[PDB]
Amino acid sequence: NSFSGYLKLTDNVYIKNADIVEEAKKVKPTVVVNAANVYLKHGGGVAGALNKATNNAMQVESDDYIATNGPLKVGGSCVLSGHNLAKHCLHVVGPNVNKGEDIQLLKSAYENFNQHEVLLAPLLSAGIFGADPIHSLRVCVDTVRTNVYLAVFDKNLYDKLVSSF
Ligand SMILES: Nc1ncnc2c1ncn2[C@@H]1O[C@H](COP(=O)(O)OP(=O)(O)OC[C@H]2O[C@@H](O)[C@H](O)[C@@H]2O)[C@@H](O)[C@H]1O
Repeated sequence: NSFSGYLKLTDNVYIKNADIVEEAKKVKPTVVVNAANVYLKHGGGVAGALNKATNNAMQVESDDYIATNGPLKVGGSCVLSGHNLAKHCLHVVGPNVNKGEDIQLLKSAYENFNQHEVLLAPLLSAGIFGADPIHSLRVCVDTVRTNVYLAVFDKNLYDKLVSSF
């Protein structure tokens, strides 16, 4: 967990303008967080970038998990292998606001972070799921008490997050 280049937002929340995949390769963290859907079908955001960097090992593992356990609940999580990127991957499902799911479930989603002392993580629901990224950062800051290192790839979004925080 050797995190460098992060801006301190609060006592336990840090942020960097970086690709979460490149951070995982540099830091080799204990836990990397995936912004997942309930079926762990890894799509066009963080999930697909993580999966591609595991040369699809993550998706094969995820498919087997889902065949046994069924879908996650919105706001829920599961711990699977981090493969070559981390010791563990915490797959967390934020609400899909674009499909009408309750934004209030973003609190429950971030509560999953508290089971791990330190995490490399993205802003949940703030991309393909359509939540306000500024709001997602606020919920993270208010909800997570363990040490979270947030990686935000889009510099325009990063600058707006830091400015309004
Ligand atoms: N490689 C990346 N590194 C860092 N941040 C990233 C990266 N790619 C996207 N982001 C940012 O991470 C945040 C989360 O975006 P998404 O990954 O799209 O996550 P979410 O909004 O929760 O959507 C989940 C959905 O997207 C699919 O990838 C996934 O399978 C699920 O269906 C957003 O702020 C987005 O700009």
